[PDB]
Amino acid sequence: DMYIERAGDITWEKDAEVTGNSPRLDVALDESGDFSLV
Amino acid sequence: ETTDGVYRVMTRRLLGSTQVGVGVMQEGVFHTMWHVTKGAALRSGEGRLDPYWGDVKQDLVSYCGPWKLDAAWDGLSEVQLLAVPPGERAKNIQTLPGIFKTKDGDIGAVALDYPAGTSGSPILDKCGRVIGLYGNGVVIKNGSYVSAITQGKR
Ligand SMILES: N=C(N)N[C@@H]1CCCCNC(=O)[C@H](CCCCN)NC(=O)[C@H](CCCCN)NC(=O)Cc2ccc(cc2)CNC(=O)CCCNC1=O
Repeated sequence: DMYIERAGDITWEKDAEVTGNSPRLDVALDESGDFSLV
Repeated sequence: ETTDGVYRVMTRRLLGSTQVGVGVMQEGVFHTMWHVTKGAALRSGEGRLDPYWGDVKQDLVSYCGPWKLDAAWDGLSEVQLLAVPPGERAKNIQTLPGIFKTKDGDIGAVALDYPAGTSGSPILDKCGRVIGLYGNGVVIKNGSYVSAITQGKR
């Protein structure tokens, strides 16, 4: 049995840490809902 | 509890309590990714949440009503992943999305790598609207992760 418990409000944080790049990737989505690189 | 916000999805079928994912409560509907719950019913305190809509191909599922979240990335601005990792406090992480280019169009993606139980955490725009959920993506060359910004249709 799964259960849920609240973890926070959904709000933008002005002091947020920033990371991650922004790749452009060619992908395909199969009938299983899985992405694969093309 | 039906207050709007982000929620951990927990199970007891394994050792301890285990966070299997995350989801969003908005307008009395709970939103998560399909692979988190596989469509099973959820408990919320003494009340039960039954699935209402889902789609394996989108990897999405909603409980107690139809999918409510309809904001979308603007294609230009940074966003925040509100990551809720297992056993750790919710934390906002800002990033500029990349793009999944597919035969049927393009989809924002975020190059952020968190534990598997972080699946379903919301990605927000600068207005605080949920533009999609984290956790369905691909593993790139170096071995790290890029998640689609997965949004449903309201
Ligand atoms: N792997 C990285 N860097 N982070 C992932 C973060 C995943 C964030 C949450 N999303 C998922 O859990 C979903 C579930 C499936 C959705 C199906 N709709 N998962 C995927 O979206 C890819 C999509 C792949 C589709 C390809 N056709 N699947 C995986 O990563 C599986 C995988 C697990 C573990 C490793 C390597 C790969 C080894 N690393 C480690 O153990 C580090 C710690 C665990 N880290 C990780 O699990």
